[PDB]
Amino acid sequence: KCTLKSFTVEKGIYQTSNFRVQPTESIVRFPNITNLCPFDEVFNATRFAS
Amino acid sequence: IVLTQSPSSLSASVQDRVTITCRASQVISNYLAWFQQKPGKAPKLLIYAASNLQSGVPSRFRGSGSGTDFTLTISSLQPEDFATYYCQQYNIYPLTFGGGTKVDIK
Amino acid sequence: QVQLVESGGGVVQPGRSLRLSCASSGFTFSTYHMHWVRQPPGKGLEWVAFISYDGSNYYYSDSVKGRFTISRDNSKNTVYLQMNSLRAEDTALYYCARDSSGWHWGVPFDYWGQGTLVTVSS
Repeated sequence: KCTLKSFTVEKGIYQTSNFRVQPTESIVRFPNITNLCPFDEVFNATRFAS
Repeated sequence: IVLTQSPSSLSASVQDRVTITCRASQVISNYLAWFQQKPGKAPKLLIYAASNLQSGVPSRFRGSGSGTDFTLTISSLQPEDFATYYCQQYNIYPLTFGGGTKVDIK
Repeated sequence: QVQLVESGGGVVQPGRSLRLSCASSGFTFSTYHMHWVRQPPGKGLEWVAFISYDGSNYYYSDSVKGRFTISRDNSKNTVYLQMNSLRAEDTALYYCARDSSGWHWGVPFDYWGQGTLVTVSS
């Protein structure tokens, strides 16, 4: 009735609006390979620099 | 090198908040540890560096302080958590431990 | 899993030395430091000597000086303390402690040990 802007509607098929499925959740993904920096060999080591 | 714990005996009923204090002759710069030797077993470390809980098995035993004054304020004490509390510096190597505070039952 | 079980607990006459073997399990013995804390009966925890990660650093408590040799064989996995002369006062239950405290990673006296009921008798 609002789409035709009238309180009276004649018989027929009318495109009132659109239907959209809404996203359930959010997934973030990045590469598995660690590519670990060697902070391990600087932060802890048997000896340190003077 | 000298640590003294003031409250030698405290008796607290369940839910009482008990505060225990040990102070050092020289500044220890946030390097103090508090332990809870239950009678008949070896001690377990309850706080390290004065402000950090350790393995996390203790959950309500908040403690705080820097330099000379460090105090361990137990919150909602349960009857099981009754056992002598001892304190020691952990970084100056001639390490020492205080006399101890016993949270006994009333 | 993590444990620091101890052995060598027995009565010893004064002036007689018994090696105390503090075995280790479930730990990388080399990185962790080990030190000895003794509780005399009806008293409080006291401290004795320390061995570093390399086994190259030894520091001793003032109360007993040069009276004990603390040695860490990583392959054996056992820190050994032997006291050349045992005073009647030292009738304590010796306790073994694991301290990771200089590596940007650890905190002091983390596990502790069941303990050995050393005894001095006459």
